[PDB]
Amino acid sequence: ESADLRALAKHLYDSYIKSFPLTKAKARAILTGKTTDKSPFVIYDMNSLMMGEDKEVAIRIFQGCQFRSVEAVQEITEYAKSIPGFVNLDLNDQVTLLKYGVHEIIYTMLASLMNKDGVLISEGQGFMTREFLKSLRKPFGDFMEPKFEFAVKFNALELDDSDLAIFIAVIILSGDRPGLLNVKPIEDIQDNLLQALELQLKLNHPESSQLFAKLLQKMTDLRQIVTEHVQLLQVIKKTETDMSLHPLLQEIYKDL
Amino acid sequence: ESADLRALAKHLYDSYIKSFPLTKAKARAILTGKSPFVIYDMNSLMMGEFKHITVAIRIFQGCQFRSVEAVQEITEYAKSIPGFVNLDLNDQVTLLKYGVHEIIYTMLASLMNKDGVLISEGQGFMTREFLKSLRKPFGDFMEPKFEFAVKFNALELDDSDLAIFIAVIILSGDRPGLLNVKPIEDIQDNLLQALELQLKLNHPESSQLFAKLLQKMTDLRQIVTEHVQLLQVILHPLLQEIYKD
Ligand SMILES: COc1ccc(C(=O)n2c(C)c(Cc3cccc(O[C@@H](C)C(=O)O)c3)c3cc(OC(F)(F)F)ccc32)cc1
Ligand SMILES: COc1ccc(C(=O)n2c(C)c(Cc3cccc(O[C@@H](C)C(=O)O)c3)c3cc(OC(F)(F)F)ccc32)cc1
Repeated sequence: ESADLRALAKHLYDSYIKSFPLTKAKARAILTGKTTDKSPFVIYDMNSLMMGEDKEVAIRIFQGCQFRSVEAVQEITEYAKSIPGFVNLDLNDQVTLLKYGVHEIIYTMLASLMNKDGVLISEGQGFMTREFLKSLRKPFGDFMEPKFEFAVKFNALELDDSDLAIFIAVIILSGDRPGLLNVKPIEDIQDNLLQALELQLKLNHPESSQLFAKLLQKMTDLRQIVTEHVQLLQVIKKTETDMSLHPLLQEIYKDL
Repeated sequence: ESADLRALAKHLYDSYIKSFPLTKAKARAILTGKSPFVIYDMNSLMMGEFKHITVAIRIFQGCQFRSVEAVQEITEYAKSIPGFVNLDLNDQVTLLKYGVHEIIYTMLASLMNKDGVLISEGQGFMTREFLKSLRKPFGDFMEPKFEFAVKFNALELDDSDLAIFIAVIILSGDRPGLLNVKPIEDIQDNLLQALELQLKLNHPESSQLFAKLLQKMTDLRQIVTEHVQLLQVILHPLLQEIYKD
């Protein structure tokens, strides 16, 4: 059995690497220096932002993240297909699982690109500071803060990509998502993912007491970030009527 | 050291039994025949017979009265948890402040089936349908608890399981304003260790029960958040003081 669970962990890590071009390991090598990777150009004010790119600031940056989210949903969707059992589920439920799982996964993986000071951008080529994001115009200045506050706590667990691979899989296969037709097949997959995760954390973090429990508890903070994020999008759509929002992102948010 | 975790487990069950008059075992007995007055509509409610009487408002007032009683039961229980009373007193207050609602909804689940909720120490039964039939926005007060309860109860936890789970909720190191997170997480790790051993022993046939129970903590925080937004509204002055939170 436990040999089977190591095989699952290995499968998931493999697909993760295949699906997500900027891993936590690459992110950390960029963020902390040095030699395997290269140093980011740092955006920290209106000056550096102009010198950095080679209509207005906050909205343009907002469209930037909006476009990254779309790529992220594309990568996540590719990864979900690799989770054993996922593609065999009722198609409606595949859609439901992705619809609800995707943003919880975006914020988990976004934490890999973050430290307390800011976030990696343009595939690790850039680094935008938390302060600069926080200084942005009235509604946009609030978008990233909750993600930074999560990242700081989440990053304290010291998870690596092989851990995150299984964790993200656990998130996607939640049998407690609204409007799931066949809850049981989903729960049977998740049960196995949870077993695999537990063994993986035991093995990878032997000195780390109750890391499994401490990680599942983080799923609480993920839910709150989603709620807050979609509230701000409501504000943006009514205040910026000329603002375009990607169809993929359109039908994900609609009917939380 | 798993004989010490069975000790902790037992200590916590012992205290829970002391602290909460209506146990899950007791409530399930009442709910599945082992007889309460039933409240299903306006006329059986009027006949039904409370300490809070000073329709939708009277029911909501009753729920708040009961919540205030429950806070003190939970406060008494928290004192039993090895290490809790040795915490900084501000942190004890913080842990209780943010944890009681989560525990109220957890424990309310023990008193609910999909059809209604035991009321008044199990002497009564208010139907789920009577509760949603109430005027807006009072008919939306209790439905999200029934949704959670039905899901939660499907875990089939017993009182000795819940005694440890509730302790785990109290000792959460992520409450805002905690001054000394270390001993709290130190205690909770112990309790999580005890909870895991309890569920392995009490439910050997359900593999990731531990995990599934911990995933229910997100459903709980969600519920508590939704509930406090419904409390946004948008009275006797002394009464209004008793029911601040
Ligand atoms: C698959 O999981 C993820 C994949 C990619 C990313 C990612 O690269 N992102 C980055 C660096 C960001 C941060 C960011 C900030 C400012 C501008 C950005 O656009 C450009 C410059 C870029 O990074 O390519 C990007 C990001 C934001 C996102 O929207 C949010 F979830 F926060 F609502 C979504 C993904 C984001 C995060 C999670
Ligand atoms: C220690 O945790 C608990 C202890 C007792 C109870 C409980 O008996 N309650 C019942 C049956 C109820 C359900 C109920 C419905 C209508 C009137 C009620 O008031 C009286 C009749 C009563 O429960 O004694 C009670 C209850 C509701 C509460 O407010 C709420 F959480 F829902 F916001 C709080 C506690 C409630 C719940 C949790």
